[PDB]
Amino acid sequence: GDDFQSRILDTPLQHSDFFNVKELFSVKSLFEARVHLGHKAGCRHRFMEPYIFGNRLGQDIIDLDQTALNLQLALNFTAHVAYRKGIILFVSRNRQFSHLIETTAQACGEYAHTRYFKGGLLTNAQLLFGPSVRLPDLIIFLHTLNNVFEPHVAVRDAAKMNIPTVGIVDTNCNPCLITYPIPGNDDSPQAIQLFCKLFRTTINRAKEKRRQMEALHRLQSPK
Amino acid sequence: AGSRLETVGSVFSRTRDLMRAGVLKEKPLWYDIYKAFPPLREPVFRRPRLRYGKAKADIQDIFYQEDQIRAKFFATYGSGQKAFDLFNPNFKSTCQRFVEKYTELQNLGETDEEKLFVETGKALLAEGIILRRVRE
Amino acid sequence: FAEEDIDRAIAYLFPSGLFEKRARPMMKHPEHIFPKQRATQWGEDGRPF
Amino acid sequence: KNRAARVRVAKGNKPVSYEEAHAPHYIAHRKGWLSLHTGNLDGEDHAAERTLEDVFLRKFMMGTFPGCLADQIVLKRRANQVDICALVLRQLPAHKFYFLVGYSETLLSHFYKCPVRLHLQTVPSKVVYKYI
RNA sequence: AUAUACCGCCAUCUUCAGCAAACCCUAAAAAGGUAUUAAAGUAAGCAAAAGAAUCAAACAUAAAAACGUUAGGUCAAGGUGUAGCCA
Ligand SMILES: [K+]
Ligand SMILES: [Mg+2]
Ligand SMILES: [Mg+2]
Ligand SMILES: [Mg+2]
Ligand SMILES: [Mg+2]
Ligand SMILES: [Mg+2]
Ligand SMILES: [Mg+2]
Repeated sequence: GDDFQSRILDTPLQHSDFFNVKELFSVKSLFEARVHLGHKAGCRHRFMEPYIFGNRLGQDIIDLDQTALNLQLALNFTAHVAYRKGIILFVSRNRQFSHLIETTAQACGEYAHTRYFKGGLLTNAQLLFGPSVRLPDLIIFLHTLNNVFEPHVAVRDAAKMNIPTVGIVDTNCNPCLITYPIPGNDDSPQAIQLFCKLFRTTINRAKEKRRQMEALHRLQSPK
Repeated sequence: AGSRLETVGSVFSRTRDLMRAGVLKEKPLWYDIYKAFPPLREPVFRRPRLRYGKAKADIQDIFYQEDQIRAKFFATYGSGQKAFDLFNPNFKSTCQRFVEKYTELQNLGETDEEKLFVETGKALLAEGIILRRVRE
Repeated sequence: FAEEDIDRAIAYLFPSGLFEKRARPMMKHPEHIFPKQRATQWGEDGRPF
Repeated sequence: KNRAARVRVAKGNKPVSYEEAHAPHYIAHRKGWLSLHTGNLDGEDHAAERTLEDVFLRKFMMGTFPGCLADQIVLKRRANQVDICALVLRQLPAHKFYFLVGYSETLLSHFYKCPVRLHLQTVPSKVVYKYI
């Protein structure tokens, strides 16, 4: 009874890669999708210089070795959150990828907000949605900037509500408030398409893993 | 009751502190996960500052040794009349073949850059590549 | 018995001569009087639908 | 500005009833008449006497049920019968209401020389149409 | 006696378009809070609008018109605070 619930929720945290997210991606796979391409040196943010491999003739290059480490942590965290039945909200304001990100969220079983973000959505949610509205347990920022080249309002507002954020941060982005930054290209369709696939497979695996874990432990109770 | 102070500490440190005080009675579901698999860096606020005086960034300009050869090829012959295909991961351009042959001759032991530049042109001419020495 | 018969019966049993018809007695199906979709947009767990 | 029978706006904390909310120009449109007799119909007499009886009957009911009236009373005259329909709060014990009905009926039947009946609908508390 | 204590019932701007409250946000706020290919504002009230009346329909006409402004008018419609008269 109590042991079974403890087994479902406490066993996954005893393994470094319980969901085996390492196999989903590789440095070569990230390099095919152009995840190492950054903005020009003029557009560089000071807090991104740790993640930049160098400047290839004006174009900053993003170290895909750090990206693999950071992406591993971000995908693992996104899986445990999905495993525990937490709410995940995908957030972006890039209009080229608005439909793709809404289709990804629907496939995963999660939520997407690709439209204009209303002031107070998270800090004043009760007024907007209702008295007992449950806020997201994790926000994945495929894009952390709005269309005026400023931080998306939900980056600061998610920190105010103590919501962890998994965000894709490029050379011009500010990762300081992103809990799990993933340094990489956010503009190329092939880069965004790869990230959307990784987040969707990871979330579906964790949800499937929970179902199987529940059946095994549940079956043991009669058996 | 919470700590909507996103400039002091981090989401995890503020959640740890609120529970110690006695205000937050139930752990968030993401808390235990963060404790077991934290991020590499703590997500704490920092005000971006500008550099002044003689402070400079530390970004290495990416220049391989082939670039010395490639620069000469573009100055002497320009870009190959064949168009670059940047979708083929194993594409070999006319310039990259020039640099592959130039390297082979240099392995043999030729020490003169002038010798390696004119000999490579002759070898590619035998291959049939159309190299136009366009000064224009 | 239908919606039309209901409205006719209510008009006989509760004759009102108020000019505005929104202010007259009504026994309509709840779908009409109430707004169509004020229902909860999430379940017991709190996950939106 | 018109000040007649208009419960003016406060700051959203004043509980007005349906009758109080509507100004005089909504009579016969959204709200009806509290008294119904035949004395103001065309070619009918004794409007003055029916109106005077109404004024008294309202002051009598307020004093006889002090603080126990949730809304204005409704007076209905049919033939020589008078019927008083009052919404009354459930403050007083039940047996006390039976006393005031027996008293107020007999007293007003010997004062106006008509059969008078009192109809009381008890509410748990005043019904609020809107907060203005 | 006091409309310069008021209620009640009104005039005036006026068929002018505003008045008031609950939240949220700011490297602090003396204040401010908009961008639609959207950048912090949101969600409810009162007025306007709509609706109803002039017994088809429209238009028109009435009605409606908040908060304030003029210590505006009215102690003599009635009621009433304070002061005054009681052979
Ligand atoms: K006055
Ligand atoms: Mg970018
Ligand atoms: Mg005055
Ligand atoms: Mg005067
Ligand atoms: Mg009309
Ligand atoms: Mg109107
Ligand atoms: Mg004066």
